[PDB]
Amino acid sequence: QDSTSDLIPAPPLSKVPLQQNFQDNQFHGKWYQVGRAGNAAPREDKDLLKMTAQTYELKEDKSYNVTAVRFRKKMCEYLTMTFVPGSQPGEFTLGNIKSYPGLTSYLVRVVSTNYNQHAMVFFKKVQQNREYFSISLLGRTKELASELKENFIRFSKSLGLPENHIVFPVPIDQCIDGSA
Ligand SMILES: [Y+3]
Repeated sequence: QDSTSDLIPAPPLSKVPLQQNFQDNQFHGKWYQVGRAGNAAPREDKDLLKMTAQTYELKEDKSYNVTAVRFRKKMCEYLTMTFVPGSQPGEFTLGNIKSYPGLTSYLVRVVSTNYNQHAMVFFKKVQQNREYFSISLLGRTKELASELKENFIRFSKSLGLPENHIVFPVPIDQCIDGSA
């Protein structure tokens, strides 16, 4: 007993650049997820199209405590995960993976960034032995130059993803900034 799935395969990592000479101190702080792409099934619930935000807090041990917030079903929802430096600067694994049920593999790779406007970051993970990947386009503001968005689309297609697996969330006020 169980289940079936059909997923676009994760690309070979030779298709996924790594930011040269990654600077963890320059990367820390608040980012908006201005574009999202991945092999997971796109979801209908229109409320999910709202932009979310993340905070990368660099710790003394060089790990980040990463907090995301989204405005969902009238609530601010918060999720904090720990990113441990991986094999190469700009890569990370997941701290305390035993406490994520059904999650057996997790990898983060920063593809490119100029640290004070934008970033693209690649994620790959195995959740109930299905392989997912995603890419995020991060902005220091909630809006990004069109060319950055066009670059993000082309890079996502190059990894085998079609347009319908690529989205630009709608900016919002609730939760991701907070209060006047
Ligand atoms: Y996410």
